Amino acid sequence: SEYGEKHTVARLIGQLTEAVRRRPYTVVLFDEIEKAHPDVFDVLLQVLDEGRLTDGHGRTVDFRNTILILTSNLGSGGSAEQVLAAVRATFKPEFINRLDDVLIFEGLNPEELVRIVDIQLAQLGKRLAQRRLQLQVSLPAKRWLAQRGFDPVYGARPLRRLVQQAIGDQLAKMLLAGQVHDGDTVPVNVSPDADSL
Amino acid sequence: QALQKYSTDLTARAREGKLDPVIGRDNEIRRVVQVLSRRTKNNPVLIGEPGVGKTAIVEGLAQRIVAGDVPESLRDKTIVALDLGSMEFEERLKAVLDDIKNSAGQIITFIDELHTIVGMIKPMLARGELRLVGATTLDEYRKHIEKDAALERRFQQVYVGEPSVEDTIGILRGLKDRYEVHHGVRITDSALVAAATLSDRYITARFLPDKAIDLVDEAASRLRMEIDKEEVGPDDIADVVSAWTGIPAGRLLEGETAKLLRMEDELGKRVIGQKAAVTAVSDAVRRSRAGVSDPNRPTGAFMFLGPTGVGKTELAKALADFLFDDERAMVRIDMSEYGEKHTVARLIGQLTEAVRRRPYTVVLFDEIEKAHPDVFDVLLQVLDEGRLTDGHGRTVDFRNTILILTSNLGSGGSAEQVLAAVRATFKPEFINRLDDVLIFEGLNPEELVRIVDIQLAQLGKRLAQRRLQLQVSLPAKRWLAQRGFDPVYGARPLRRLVQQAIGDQLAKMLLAGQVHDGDTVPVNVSPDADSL
Repeated sequence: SEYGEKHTVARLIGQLTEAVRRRPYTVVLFDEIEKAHPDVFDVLLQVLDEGRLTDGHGRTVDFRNTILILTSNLGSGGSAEQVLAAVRATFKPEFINRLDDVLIFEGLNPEELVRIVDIQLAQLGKRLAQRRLQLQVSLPAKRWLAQRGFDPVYGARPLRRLVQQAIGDQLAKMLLAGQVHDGDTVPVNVSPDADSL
Repeated sequence: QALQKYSTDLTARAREGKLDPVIGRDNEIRRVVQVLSRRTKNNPVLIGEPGVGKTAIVEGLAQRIVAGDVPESLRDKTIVALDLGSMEFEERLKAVLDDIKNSAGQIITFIDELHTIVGMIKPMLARGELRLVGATTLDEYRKHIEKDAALERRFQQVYVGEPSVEDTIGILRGLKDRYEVHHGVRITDSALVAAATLSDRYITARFLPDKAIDLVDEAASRLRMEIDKEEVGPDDIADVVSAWTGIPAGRLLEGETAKLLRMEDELGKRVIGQKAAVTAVSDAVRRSRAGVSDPNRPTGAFMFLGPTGVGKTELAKALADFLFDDERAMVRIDMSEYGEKHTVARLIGQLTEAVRRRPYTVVLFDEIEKAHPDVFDVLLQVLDEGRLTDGHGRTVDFRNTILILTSNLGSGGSAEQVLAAVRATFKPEFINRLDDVLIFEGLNPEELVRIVDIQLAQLGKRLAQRRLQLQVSLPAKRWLAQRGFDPVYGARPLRRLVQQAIGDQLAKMLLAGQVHDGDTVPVNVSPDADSL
């Protein structure tokens, strides 16, 4: 996301090189490849389908058994081919050919959005392992958190702010003023609008 | 964290009550909350003529957020007002945008006066991440932003009207205490009504509430100068609105039943005779100030015609004299130029954007005969509805102006020779929409002496620089009447007779000696001409 100009090739040709030659098995990310100027793709072109590149010292580091992974956000809501034909704009066809199966993620279903709340509350339970502070969440609140998970433009990310606005605020106030100590159980209960304690 | 260094924080100032209370306008607040909470392209723009309150809406939104009357997914999202003056440059801007996007939409940015933003934010706007609220004037918008049509597709124009007195009286009662402390003077609430009432019919160039605060401020300053009467009052407000705009000269607070009681006789000091066509013009003003008028019609739309040289243009500049205290604040268009079918476009506009500023001016239409019968079609919904349109899509209301139409058709018809000639050019769907068609008569030599008195008083007031009084005897004063003759050309050849008799020999005797300042120059009847 930082390689907007044509001369940040040199920081990886290197930061990319001398992190593989030590242990040649690590998986490699590439986050938000849209913002790179189309010169970084030229460096990436012999990474694919050959596996080797060079540097100043003259060694050909072999990418023959790592799992490359590319992320993007192009289109972001194309019907069936609106998102696919937008890829053909920026990427030259000598780069789309060298890839494997281009995968499309879908959105999220409110049927498959309940269980994310289970994962998030299990995560917050494992965060409070220092205090041994178990917390009790009832099923009406556990489905109350799903219905504010809404508006499928922003994904499941506003749910992870919803949990910290509902539970975490009043818990963080009731944690450092008394009446909550180690080993206690803090149940949550559905007040007619918000979540009580 | 980088937004700490290149921004203010309106929410932090709102949380200690340091904002003036915003009263009114539920519709615009609900509209801003509606637009700001959609999925993509969620960034409104406030647009209106200046002074009507556009910063006040955003401060009211901040008050309503800190109070908490908003819906669920707008609660506790601070409004961080950005800058572009205080803000290597592209690195700094990318740091600001990265710091905004790093949050979870918890920040509402606020670029005030965003017409400077033209001189890399373009992909961020359309995706829907950074919420942006702005405020432009209506006429810097079409110069700086509408030139750059890739940007302006990503906004939502929220129009804001303007005017109103009833809330401004409350605003002025609220802010009364602050100026009494800085200038150590008391301010009386009797004057505080007048400083907003009287600042609407006179000062029609700026917009509202800020214009009605400068009067209180400058009146307090003048009173401090005089205290170098212990409080301000309704007189010094009038003193300020006289000394600025020179409005005091014309009229000087002339308005009340006592004026409108004497209007058939006050107007006679500049128009002589024509008595049956002043008792009708003097009636569409009295019935419109009593409250009997039809609330969807112009207050008077009447057409007077007749022969030439009668006083039909002098009348329509004399009833624009005590309403406005001047004689140049009227919409004087001349339809003697619209011979062809495509000069409609210069007024549809030159007619339009001279009313929408101050919607009270009297409108002339000189010599409507020469217009091709297509301009009458434009004029047809002016009458009996009061509104027309233009390119921008606004319906300007002519509901309380006094339309005036002049003509010269026939010019000497007996009783129906002049009236049936109107029926030739005008279609009957246009004669019906008018008020009482007035006919002027000619002039009588009995009522022609006093015009010479008016003309010589005018020439006396012209020589006020030289303090040069001139003495006119009664035999010469009736000698000028008898050359006023041949009732085809009206009283216009008399105003050449005066400049051929007096003005020639006076202009010769003025620049060669023997006439100086303060002297008296009498005229005396030589057996043919006028002597000195």
